[PDB]
Amino acid sequence: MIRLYPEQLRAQLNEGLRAAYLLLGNDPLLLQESQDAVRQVAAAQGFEEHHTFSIDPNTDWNAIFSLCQAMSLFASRQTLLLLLPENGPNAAINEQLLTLTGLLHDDLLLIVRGNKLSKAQENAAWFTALANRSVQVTCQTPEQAQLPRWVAARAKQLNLELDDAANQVLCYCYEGNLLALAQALERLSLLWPDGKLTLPRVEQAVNDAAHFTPFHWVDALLMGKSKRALHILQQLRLEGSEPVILLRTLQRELLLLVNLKRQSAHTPLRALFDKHRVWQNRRGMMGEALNRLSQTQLRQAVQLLTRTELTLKQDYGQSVWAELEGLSLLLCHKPLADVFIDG
Amino acid sequence: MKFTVEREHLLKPLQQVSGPLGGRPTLPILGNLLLQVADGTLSLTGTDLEMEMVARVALVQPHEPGATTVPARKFFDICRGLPEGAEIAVQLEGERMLVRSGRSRFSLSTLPAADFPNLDDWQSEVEFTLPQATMKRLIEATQFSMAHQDVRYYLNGMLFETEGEELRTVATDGHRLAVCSMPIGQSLPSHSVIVPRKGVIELMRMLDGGDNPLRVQIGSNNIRAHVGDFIFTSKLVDGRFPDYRRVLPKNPDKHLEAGCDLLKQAFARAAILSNEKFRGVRLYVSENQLKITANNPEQEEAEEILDVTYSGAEMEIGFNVSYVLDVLNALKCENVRMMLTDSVSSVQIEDAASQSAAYVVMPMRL
Amino acid sequence: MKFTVEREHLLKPLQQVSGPLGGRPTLPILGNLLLQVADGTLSLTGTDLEMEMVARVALVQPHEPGATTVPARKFFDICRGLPEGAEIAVQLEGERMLVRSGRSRFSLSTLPAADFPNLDDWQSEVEFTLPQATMKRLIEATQFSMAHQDVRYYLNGMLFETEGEELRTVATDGHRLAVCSMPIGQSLPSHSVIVPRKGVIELMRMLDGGDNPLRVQIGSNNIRAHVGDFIFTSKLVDGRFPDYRRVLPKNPDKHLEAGCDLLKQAFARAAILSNEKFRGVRLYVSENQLKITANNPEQEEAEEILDVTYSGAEMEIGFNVSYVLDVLNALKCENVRMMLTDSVSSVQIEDAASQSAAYVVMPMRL
Amino acid sequence: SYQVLARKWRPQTFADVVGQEHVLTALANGLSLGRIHHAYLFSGTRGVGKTSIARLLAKGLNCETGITATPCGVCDNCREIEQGRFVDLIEIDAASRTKVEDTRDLLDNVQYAPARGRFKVYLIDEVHMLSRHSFNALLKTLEEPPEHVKFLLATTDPQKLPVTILSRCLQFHLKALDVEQIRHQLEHILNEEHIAHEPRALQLLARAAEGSLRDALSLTDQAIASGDGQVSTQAVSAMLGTLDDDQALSLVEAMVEANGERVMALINEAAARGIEWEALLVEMLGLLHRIAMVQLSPAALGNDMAAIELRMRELARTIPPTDIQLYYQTLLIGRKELPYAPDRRMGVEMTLLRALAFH
Amino acid sequence: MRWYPWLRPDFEKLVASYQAGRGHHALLIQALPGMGDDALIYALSRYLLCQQPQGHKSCGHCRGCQLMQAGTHPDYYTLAPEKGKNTLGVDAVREVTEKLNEHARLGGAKVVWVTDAALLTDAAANALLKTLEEPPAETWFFLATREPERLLATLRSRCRLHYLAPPPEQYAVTWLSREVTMSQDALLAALRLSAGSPGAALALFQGDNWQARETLCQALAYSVPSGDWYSLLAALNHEQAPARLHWLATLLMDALKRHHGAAQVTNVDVPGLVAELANHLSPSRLQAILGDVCHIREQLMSVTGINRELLITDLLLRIEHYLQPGVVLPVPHL
Repeated sequence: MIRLYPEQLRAQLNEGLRAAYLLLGNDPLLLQESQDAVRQVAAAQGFEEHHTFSIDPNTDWNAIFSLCQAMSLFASRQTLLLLLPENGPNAAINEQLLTLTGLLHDDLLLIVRGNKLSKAQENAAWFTALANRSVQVTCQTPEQAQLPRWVAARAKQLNLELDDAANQVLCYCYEGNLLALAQALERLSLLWPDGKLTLPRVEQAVNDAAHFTPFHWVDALLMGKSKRALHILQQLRLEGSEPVILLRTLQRELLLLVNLKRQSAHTPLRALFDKHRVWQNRRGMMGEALNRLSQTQLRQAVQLLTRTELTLKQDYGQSVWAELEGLSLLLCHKPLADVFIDG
Repeated sequence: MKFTVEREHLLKPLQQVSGPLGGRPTLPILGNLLLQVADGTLSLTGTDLEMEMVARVALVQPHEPGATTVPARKFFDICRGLPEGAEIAVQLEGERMLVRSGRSRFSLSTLPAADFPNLDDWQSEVEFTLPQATMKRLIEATQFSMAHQDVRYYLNGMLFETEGEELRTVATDGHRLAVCSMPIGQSLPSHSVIVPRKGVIELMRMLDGGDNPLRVQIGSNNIRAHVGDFIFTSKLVDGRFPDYRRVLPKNPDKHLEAGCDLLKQAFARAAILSNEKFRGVRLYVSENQLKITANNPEQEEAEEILDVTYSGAEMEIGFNVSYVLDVLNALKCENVRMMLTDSVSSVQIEDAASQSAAYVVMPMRL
Repeated sequence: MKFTVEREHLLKPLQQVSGPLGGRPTLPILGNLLLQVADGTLSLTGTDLEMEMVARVALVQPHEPGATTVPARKFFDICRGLPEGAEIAVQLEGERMLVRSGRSRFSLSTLPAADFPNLDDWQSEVEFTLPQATMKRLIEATQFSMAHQDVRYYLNGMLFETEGEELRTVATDGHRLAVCSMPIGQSLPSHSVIVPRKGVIELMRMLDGGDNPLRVQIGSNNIRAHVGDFIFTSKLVDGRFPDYRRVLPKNPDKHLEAGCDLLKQAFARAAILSNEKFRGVRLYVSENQLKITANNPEQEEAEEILDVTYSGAEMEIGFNVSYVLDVLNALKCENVRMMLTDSVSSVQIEDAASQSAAYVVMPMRL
Repeated sequence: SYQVLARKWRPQTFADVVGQEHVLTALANGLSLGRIHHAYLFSGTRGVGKTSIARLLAKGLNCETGITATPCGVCDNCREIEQGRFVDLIEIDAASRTKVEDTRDLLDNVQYAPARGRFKVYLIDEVHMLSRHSFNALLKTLEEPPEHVKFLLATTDPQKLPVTILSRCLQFHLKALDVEQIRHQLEHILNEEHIAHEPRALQLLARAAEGSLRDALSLTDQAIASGDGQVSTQAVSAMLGTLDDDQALSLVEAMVEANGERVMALINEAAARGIEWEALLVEMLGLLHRIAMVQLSPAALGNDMAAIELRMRELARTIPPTDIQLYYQTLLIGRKELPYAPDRRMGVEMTLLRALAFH
Repeated sequence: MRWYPWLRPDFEKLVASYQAGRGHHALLIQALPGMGDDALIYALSRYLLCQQPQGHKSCGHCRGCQLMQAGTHPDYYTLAPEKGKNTLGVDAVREVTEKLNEHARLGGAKVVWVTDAALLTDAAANALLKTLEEPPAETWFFLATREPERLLATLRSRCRLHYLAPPPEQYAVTWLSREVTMSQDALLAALRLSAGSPGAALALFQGDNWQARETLCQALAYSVPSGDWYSLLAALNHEQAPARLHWLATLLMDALKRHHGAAQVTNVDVPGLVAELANHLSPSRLQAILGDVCHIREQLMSVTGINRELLITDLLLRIEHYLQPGVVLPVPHL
């Protein structure tokens, strides 16, 4: 099935009545955007009878009219938003999905927003007979990389200048968060009279409806900035953050650091920062930390990380907040080395 | 507050007024009947705020003006449960209402009324006195499509259209519509008003008989009735929802008159082990015959053959059979004339004495 | 298979027997009744895995080896929907038991008679017959004192034991028992015949004056009851039926000859502003009169003054009026003398007029 | 199906139940006097006599000889008590029930006063199960219930049972039952039973009954079931997986020998028969304890490792106190940690390994 | 599982016993339900419900048997766990139980057998105490566990235990071997690794578990010298991690055995590897390590939200930490 990118949704929308315009993707900004465009043009297209009706994981189904000549008290085509289960339509669903494919879907102009389906669903007969009439709109988000581009086009959504200096700083700090970034650009535009972004201006007031990712801290740590990383966490507190997340993300990078530290101490930095991942900008911070972080001193650190993780997670000890202070310096070993009793 | 009534006198109001207040609807006080000895009267009032039913009872029998309010049930049942005629000496005696039977005393809980809201009397834009029967003629043979509830707005009350001398009702749910109109000859500035369903009911409850010529005053706001001591006011959604004009068979051509009931029976038999999914019975209807393929997904079919005075092309037209008995029967009509379309459109079930009375259902195939 | 039946003939059998049908967590073919028109009778089994109502139809209508079990109702529905008298012929063919009676025909499904799980019915010893007349009282009077969720015995059950030539039964809730006594019967052995809750109902049904008199082979095993065109047979739950002589008040003896009715009325009234939970009316029967003082905790109070020829000082006992009325009413007897032991203790109530229906409930609180 | 003895061994009088005199007496005593609480709390192990003291009491309240220290055998009420049906008495397993719901209903019926009983007596057992709400709901009537109504609480544990509840019961804590108290009672019992008892087995069971007379009794039924008649040692030693062998010390030694293999290969086969590890463990531990004790006093022990006393001695003295403590310690922790191992067999190996690593 | 031959003699006694009402109606079969207990159980019900007819038969004939075969025997129950759960809830229980207070409902005794009583719930169990203890008429109850350990004590107070170990290893291997090809060492290594239970032994050779066993085995032999354990993350990182965690343990343990001089291993599916462990690692740390393998195996199962991986990794590094000097080397305790 045709994959469409939301920005190109008009291609299939417009050209013809796509049955199931399946905005599977996940950037909510993208999903939202792919939804309303079908609808808008759908509602305009005599499907004003527009209802939303999820499809539970539950068998669900209700309005399965898809032609029956029942109406003439209120004739028209209607349109039916399906919000999908987690992974998509399951059995019953799939079934009654495969039924619709079978019929004019008359009055049931399919708009299936959701996420990526599961494979078997996509091989499941319903998701087989939609094809060629439906539209899959990949509503998936930019890499760090494509993110500025997008961001930059997106500026002009707001038409304001934005500043690409700022874009980046948005692309990093809102690396991957289109929606909030979109709203980000909104709050501040309002806030001023001018509402013209540019980097200086976006410093003075920063959208308190858009996050300052773990990265700031952890990256600060990459560097070895064992104080910097710490400060970002003072903030990550006042901010209320769930510790899980921090751990999660930290875990993500550090395990990446281990493995890359195994292979890196003999492989040029940062290439691997993107041969894997490690943002562009981090790549430097990251090529460093492999050199800084010698895999051994690195071992005890993991043992404390794990420790805290468990403290949380099995134990629900909420002192993981203090355990980290150790670790910062246990791991970094300071920007230098300075590895000490675990905690 | 104090009155004495007879159980029975009281009894009409004992229902009318009490009935939709039992539920203690809305506010408690609302769910209480207002007892009002005010004067020689004893009005009962059970407001809900959704309709309202007042019953009046004239009372010369001992009473002291005052008022009270008691739950709709507490009181009603005692009075009812009383033997008949019973001189139900009711007394607000402070805060217990001493309900005195004759050797069985009861003490209800009573607040003196001092609140208990009451609805818009408004000069009703169109007012008229129904000959009643029309009211049921219509009422009955048009409330089969009225939804109860209906996100299609206000189908949950009826579409009281006033148009000229005719009063038309429409109910629809979207697949089936009924119009019955009749004439009143009361030159009713047209409008359409959706009167609460609950209303319709109470109305129908106070449709009353004895050709109680039901005085109506539709406003748009309020609508008020007068059937005996039972004055019922509703607020109104005004509005309208579609009428049959459009629903209308694209083939009027096909006809099908047949006896409502032979037919009904046929339907009734037809609807057996018929479609569980949509009550889809695809009638292949000869010019004389009517043959209903009613399958059901349990691989059981029912087949009924029976004459019709059928005309126009015999074609399989599906229907929600369910619909069709509803009206057949509600429709006071012998032969029901169908005027079928082929099944794209509805078929015109009409009353014979459709005083404009179109009863239309769309096809529903199995 | 091509067995004809007499529609009508079958018409009542169909109902008697479908009433005891399924009602188990597993109830597939329990929903289908089997028929074989032996040619003579037919089977018209409605099993429950607990009781059965086999009807037959006397009919001579042909049959060919068509052992089938078709949905009880579908089949039924058809028979009635078809003219009666109508010689309801069927083709059993490919588990598709069609029915044709005129221009109506249907294709039902069939579940084979082969997996039909049935029940005990065996020639059950003893033979002893009670007229449905009293048998009725007997059943009425006792059947309501069922109580259910038994992990301990049969409350909802009921035992059958001829104590003497009498028969005495009992069902109880543990909070009221009902023992009616049917002088008639035989001395002929009683057997663990503890019929359920359900059965007793259909039986009760199989009496009314109507049917034949009710005749029983009281077997421990099963019993074999004879009423209507049925044959109603339980496997019986076999286990004791709790005591029933002790439960009689301690010296039920003050005779509270009242009229069961009046009382039943008064009682009905009193409960209202009686305790609203348990319906535990408290009584202070004024001698020769009566008096009752009820209060619903929740304010209110009800009071009556009635008469009971009651000597011996105020009975001052309250019991669950909820139980009581039930027996008044299952008490067809209208002079009911109560034999109480005046004091918050059990009161036996019996018909004053016979002793059949003797009934005991217990006081409420202490 | 087929009958048990445990129940059938339940009291009629205080004797049938071994121990808890504090309670027996506490009971005999309560009963006789007006020291009848409508709140009792029998807290003892499952049919240690949490349920037994209840039975005696019951018969005694609904002794139709009033309230009586002993329940005056027969009384109708008394003898039916331990038989089905008995209106006064209504008994309850709050086990199956957990719901509060179950708890609500219960409170309602106390009203209906028997048409012939003399204390509507209520017996709840296994109350722990019930939910919190179920618990708290009881406080109301533990305080002032309607008359006749009682609240014989028997609990295994009054622990899943609030302070306020205990606060509001006579808690006759039934303490536990000595192996011997048990052995004896059993010894007495089994012998009454036709089938030749079996001392070995009696003991095998006595210790094995786990301080609860009920099980004790249970065991037995069961031993017969699978010994298809007759209590015999072997069927019970085996039935019990019990090693009447000195393998405990054998291995201890082979650990000490630094002997790896012998220690280990032996366990593995034991595991094919799945042989009980614990039994084996407790023993080793004990020896060690004693030996050290034998060091302390090769007499001031109240040791029962006499058959090997000399062995004990021998050990005790030759091995410094210290090390004895230490052996004892190692394996104690390993036992602790034995189960943790995903073959059971595995956990014990570890224990010993660590010992064997200690030497 | 299936009925195996080694379920029969158990049955007979029990039915015998049952028939003699010496055999208590209760029953507990230690043996894995994986080593056959279920069929054994049900074989019993087969008879038991049909009232126990014939001396001892599984019952092929019988209305009880066949209606129980149809299952429509009401007497009959299978009384599995509850499916809104997956454990055998109280409610499930409450029902079948109370249906037995209505006697037999189509004759023959009832048999109400728990599939794997190992699987019961507590409200269920608590519920069942009184019913397993107290005998309702014609009830022969039949319970199944992996091991007896699958049940609570108070229950077992009343369980008429009919032990049932695993059948012997040899047979358990021959039995195991029939059905999985790969050397008896893998059968056994696995079987042994199964605490010798077949039923348990069998599962190993399925999947890529025993191939992954091997897999794992390989990476590790690299890991061990190299002090890169980290290589092993995956070999063991699995839905059967604990199992793979298990594969591994039995070798570590084999290396400590070599550390107590002991030829004996439980994974006779390679002794080289075993040697090297002991070899590159002091037992202290072998021993320390062995602890933890399970411990993770536990944790992978216990810690809510636990990164399977995270945990599989930490461990490798840390091992790797130990191989390393100075890095203090535990021994397990306190």
